Formats: sequence, structure tokens, C-alpha cells
Amino acid sequence: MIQRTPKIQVYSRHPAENGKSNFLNCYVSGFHPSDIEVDLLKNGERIEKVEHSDLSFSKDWSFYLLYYTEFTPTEKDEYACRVNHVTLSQPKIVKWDRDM
Amino acid sequence: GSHSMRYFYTAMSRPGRGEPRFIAVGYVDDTQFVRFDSDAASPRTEPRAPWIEQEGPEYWDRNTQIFKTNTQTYRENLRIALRYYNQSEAGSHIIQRMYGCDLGPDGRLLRGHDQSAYDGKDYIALNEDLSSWTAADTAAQITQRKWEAARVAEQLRAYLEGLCVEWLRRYLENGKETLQRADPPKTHVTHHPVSDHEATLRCWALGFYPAEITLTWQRDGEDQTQDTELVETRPAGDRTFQKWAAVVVPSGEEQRYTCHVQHEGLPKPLTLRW
Amino acid sequence: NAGVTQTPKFQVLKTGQSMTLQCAQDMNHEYMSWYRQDPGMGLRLIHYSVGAGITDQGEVPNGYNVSRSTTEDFPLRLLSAAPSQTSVYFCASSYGTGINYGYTFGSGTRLTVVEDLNKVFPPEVAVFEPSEAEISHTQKATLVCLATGFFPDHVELSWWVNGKEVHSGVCTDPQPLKEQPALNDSRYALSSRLRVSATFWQNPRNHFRCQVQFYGLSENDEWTQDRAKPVTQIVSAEAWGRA
Amino acid sequence: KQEVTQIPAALSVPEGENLVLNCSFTDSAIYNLQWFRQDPGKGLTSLLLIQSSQREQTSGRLNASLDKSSGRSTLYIAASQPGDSATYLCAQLNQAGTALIFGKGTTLSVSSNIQNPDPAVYQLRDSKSSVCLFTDFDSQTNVSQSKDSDVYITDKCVLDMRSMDFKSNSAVAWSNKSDFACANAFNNSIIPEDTFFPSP
Amino acid sequence: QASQEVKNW
Repeated sequence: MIQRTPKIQVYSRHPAENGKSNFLNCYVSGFHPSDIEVDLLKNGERIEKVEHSDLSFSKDWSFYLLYYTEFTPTEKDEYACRVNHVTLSQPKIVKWDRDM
Repeated sequence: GSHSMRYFYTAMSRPGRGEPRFIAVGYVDDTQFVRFDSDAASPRTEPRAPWIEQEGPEYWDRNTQIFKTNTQTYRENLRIALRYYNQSEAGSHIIQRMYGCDLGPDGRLLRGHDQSAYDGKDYIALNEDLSSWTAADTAAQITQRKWEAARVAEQLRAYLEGLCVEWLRRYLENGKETLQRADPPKTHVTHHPVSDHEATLRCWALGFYPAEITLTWQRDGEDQTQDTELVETRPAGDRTFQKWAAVVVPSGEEQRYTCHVQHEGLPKPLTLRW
Repeated sequence: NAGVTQTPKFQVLKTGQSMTLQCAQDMNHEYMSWYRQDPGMGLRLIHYSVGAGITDQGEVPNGYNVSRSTTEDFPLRLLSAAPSQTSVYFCASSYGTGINYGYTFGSGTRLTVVEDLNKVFPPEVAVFEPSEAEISHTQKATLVCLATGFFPDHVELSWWVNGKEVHSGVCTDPQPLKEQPALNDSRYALSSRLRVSATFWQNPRNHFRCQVQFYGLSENDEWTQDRAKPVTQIVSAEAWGRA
Repeated sequence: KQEVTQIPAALSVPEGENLVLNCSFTDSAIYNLQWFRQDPGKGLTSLLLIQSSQREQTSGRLNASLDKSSGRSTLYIAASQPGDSATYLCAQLNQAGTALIFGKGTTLSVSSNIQNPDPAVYQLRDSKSSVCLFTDFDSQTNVSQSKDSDVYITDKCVLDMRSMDFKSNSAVAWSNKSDFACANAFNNSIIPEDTFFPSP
Repeated sequence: QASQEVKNW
């Protein structure tokens, strides 16, 4: 079983804005094996409302998947994405940045 | 111009959590139109595109029955590979398959493909002759002999040169409203600076399709263009695509660099800067 | 050599017995199938195998079990025999599920399940010599053979002239006639004919043999009846020249 | 769900006359149509294979057609020979390619030319263990079942000697009781006949 | 449309 590390890219589809609901996207690409545990966290608390796009793989035999949920950004700008894969020795977390 | 139809097969063993799982997904160009999942309560082909819906019951029955036989076949192929590579039956393995036909701009066949993989590594593949295989491992050469004796590639050549091309042309004309839309991209420019004699700047693209796009940071045609940090196109989930390119420029070169935007929907090359 | 070989060709079971029907190919065919033919119902699918270890049911699968451990054999087991399973069973093979190639079948297996093996009976072959009036009228010798009182229909009729078979000037009934029309156990009856030049029969040094082969039980099968076990046997018959 | 219908279910064609066997099916995206012939005890012999893409296919005296639009196929057989008599079966391939939908078949009865007709009856040596042979009859002639009452009768059948180019339809009748010395037992229809007397 | 061709390893 070849092990390929997931590539994580948390970027909102629509531009960030003060106090208006938006889309949170957590793109997971280039990971193999397929089993992945991805969740979106609000201030470190799992959002129990999440919808993931159906699984597919690319020409390099890497699976790619998306999770999307509804979040209302506020200027505390605290939002993130936690991903676990067999290649990840310890779970890795990536914080959402409005822009930088 | 070039139009493709591909079917993506995924079969993965999950010892202890259930029987192996077969995922079948069909794509025309870069658009998904059919989906099959063994873990669905009623395993059947689901429409994933607007034009494919008008199809009648017999279209779905056939594909569904084929996916269901494929579910059972690739489960044994997973068991087969365990004997070939001398692996533990309790291991969790994945078999993937890419096949389809590439159509020429004149409506004639360009290329046919049937590549296969085991646990991410290429197992076997069909050559552009549509008559011979390319076995990677010593294990696949055992399979190549079996397929060479069973005239498998011959049966595959009929599909690739026949049924594949007819229905690809069929799918294109019925969904041309979306398949040939060629929505062009957008441009937005920002600069995130460390300020210690340095700064970062980003050239962006928004809402384009197909995903084919080029982003290049030529610095007024400076010999060096590769300091940049490019990222892969990321889906907006709005059926739209987004991509940004980053560059760290020493402070004192605000507009020396020249972003290079290229998309098929935009016929003329777009060179837009801050 | 090539083809699909089906074993056995004929067999007689009683209710509740077990038996495997064998189907073999060496034509590198990954697909194999099992069909049954019953009058008025056509050929009906029992089981198919798109490959080794893969197996699925067909239109009428109840009472039948199969196996595809090897790519070359696709057996059919009758776990418990039933009167409804009396049929002709055909095995077909092909390279796979594509349209490019076609199916090849075997000779066929005629199976008869009986309530009692007691009803099974060997044939009574007899040969009757040609008519004298026929000689003058037609210049040819009509030789008739009659097999009487044989159950089941698992028989074959062959005319041997001297040491070799003859397929010229021979008529054998396509379908036998039940001695008792309305009874299931009715011992069957078959008629065959051999017409030759009258000179061949008028010559007294030529031998013609009417030979029926019956397919019945084996030494292993039980037979507490006083009569002889109706085992697979040949009941030949003989004719020499007469004037 | 997938039904194949072969009409007509039987045919009777004179020798040397061309005939057509028809087959009906439901059009699919891709499929093959195959024709077989079943001779008693020989199993299924493959004859021709046509595919959905093709419209016609020929081999010697056999031509197969396929119209995807009408869901029908035809088997043309030229210069009908007596040996061509068998049960002919048409079959389509199911949508997933896992099976061959088979029709109930159509029987062919090619009639041989009886050059010189001389309908007659004769008797043979049966008392040892009364059988007689009605033979040399017309092609149109048929038979009866003797009232199905302890008297035994078989249907007609042709043998051919190429030694003398001689074809004879033949039939047998017999009974353990010797009370009847070759009573033809034919639908009480002894009135319209010129056949030779059955008595030895 | 999917290929009905069975590939057995």
C-alpha cells in the first residue's frame, strides 16, 4: 500500500464578509489510501452539520474530496479543519484565514 | 475541441467493516453524469448531470446491471491480487480503473485508454494499438497472459471504437448547453507583505471551466519566474473553479512582475496587472 | 481439438438422490452457462459464471447448485432429485460478456428422475425379415427393427452391416411412442428400418445387425427386485440372407 | 423482461425451395443475435452471428438479417436440402452480456421429392416374438394413432439410397395379438386408396 | 455507456 499525504486547502468559495453567512470549503487532494476522517471545527468544536462531495480520484490514482458547511464569518475569524489519515502520524489541523 | 468520455472504477477492501465497495463514476469532458455505489441501500446508477436524466429505463438498467457484475468481478480480482503479491487476506487494498475514449476535433476517434492500478501503483494498461497490454509488475504479466488468451482487448476495442464514440457524440449534442459553455475566468489582485524588505503578491482566477488554466509570474520577462508558489485549482462547490498564484517580491518591485493569465474561454491571452 | 464436453450424456435418478453434471472446455472461455430445454418452454437459463469464483442465478435456479473453482469446469449439482427436473441440460461457453464472440454448446444431457427405479426396464430388440412379395414388386429389401418396452427414453439405435455402421438406407423414428399413452412410467417403443438392394439380402453371406444401446443403472446402484438390474447394456439383433 | 419470439414455430418446405425463418426481439444499445440448429441428440450447432451494428451476414446457403428499428431478424436458407431439417433457434444477448435469451425455436420439415410413387403394404416374419410395413407412399400422406387401443403405429419417415437414387417414406404397424393381420387402422379412411393388400 | 466486457485478473 503506497502512502500519499493529504493536501489540505481550506478556502471559502464566496468572498469573506462581516456578519453574513458563507461557504466553508476544505479541499482534500492527493491522498491514498482512500479512508479519511475530515471534520470542520468552530472554535475547536466539531460542526455536526456537514456535507461531503462524492468520492473520486485523479489521473495519478489520488482520491480527492470536498466537505462544505454553512458558516457565518465574524471578525474573530476563528474557523478550521481537522483531517486524519493513516499517513498522518498525529491529526493535523489547519486554521481558516480570511485572506493572507 | 477535444472531447473525452471516461469511466472511473474504484474497488476497495475493508476487512472487518463490510464486503468490498465498488464505486463507478462516469465523466464527459470534466463533468460527472452517472454514479454507482454498492453501499447505497438500492444499488443503482444515479443521474449526476441534467441531460442524462431524459434517458429511459433501459439505459439505467443496463449500466446498473453492468456495475453490479463489475462489483462482483473486482471483488475476486482483489482476492486474486492477494495470491499474486502474496499478501495477507486481512489487508485493506484498493483497485482503480480508468477507461474511455478520446474524440478528435473532426468527430473522429483520437485515442482510446484502459489503464489499471493496484494500491496506487499502475498494474496494467492497454496500449494505443488497442490490441496489446503494458504489464508493469511480474504479477500483471500473469494477468496479461490470461487477457491475451481470452481476447479481452479485442472485446474492449469494439467498445472503445464503437459504443464509446457513438454515445460520447450523443451526450455532447444533448448537453451542449453546458458541456460547450466554456465559461471564461476572472482576475483579482492583492499583496500580503512581511514588510522586512519583502512582500507577497497574488494573481487570482475565479469561476472558469474547463479546469485547464495557466498562471505564470513572468517578472517583465525576467529570467527568473519560478520563485512563485502555485496551488492546484480548488472547486468552489458552486460548480465553479478557483485558483491563485503567489509570489514573494523584495520590497521595491511593485509592478515589475507581470502575471500571465490563460484560459480557453478567453480567446485572446490576458495580461492584467495592478 | 476443441469444444465443450458434457458428462454424462444419459442418467437415471430417483427422487432425493444427488448427482453432478460436468462441463469442461479448453478453449480459454471465461464465461460458462447452464441451460435446460423442456417442451413448450424453450431453453431456460439456470446459472452463469462470468469468471472463476463468480456465479449468479438465472431464470430457474431452484434445486440447482454450481461451482466455478477453475476456469475450465462449471459443474451442476442436483442436491435432491425431483420429478420436475427431468429435462435436457445444455452447457454453453464463450470468451466473455462482450458481443464480439458467440456461444458454443455441448452434446446435451438427457436426465430422467423416476419415483421408483423398479419401473426402469431394458429394451426388447427384434428384427423381422423382408417380405417375399416386396422383393418382386420393388427390387429392394425392407428390413424392420422394433425395440419394445424400454423405460426410460435413454436409448440409441444403430445398424451395423458386417463390421461397420451404415447411415445409408436407414430410417429410425425421431421420437418413440409410449406403449401406454396416458401413463408416466409407460415403457417406450421405437421402430427403425433398413432398406437395401434385394441382391444384398438375397446373398446369404452378408451380416446385418440391429443394435440398441440402453442407458440404465450401475453395479453400485441397489436392486432388491428379483429381475435383472436394468444396467447400461446393448441388446443387439441379427439377420442373415434368406431366399 | 427480455422475450424472443420465433414465428412461425414450424415450417414445411419442398426440397430445393428457399425459406425464411423469422425472429423478433427488443432493440438494445449493443447486442448480438445468434442462430443455432438443434438436431436430436447433437445439441446446439452454431450457424451465424449477427451484431446490432450489422444489417446482413451471409455464409454459403444461409443469410441473416437484422433491423434494429423493427426488432426483427430473418434467416434465409437457399436450396433447401432434406438434411437441413431440424429445430432452428434464435437468440439475443442480454443487456449486461451475462446471458443469451433463447426463443422456443422453429422446426423445419424439408420434404423430399418422391420421384416414383407406388403406395403398397407388405408383411414380415414377426410371429416368432404380426408386424407389417406400409411403404413407398406420397409426400402428402399422413398417419393416425390406431385409436390408441393396444394397437401400435408409428409416424412416417424417409430413407434415401443414393445407390439407386431412391427415396421411400416408411412406416410400421404391429400388435402382440395376431387377431389383426395388418389392419391399416387409419381414421376409418380405407375408402380413398389404391394401396397393395396388407394380407400376405 | 459502460463497457460490459468482464476483465478477470
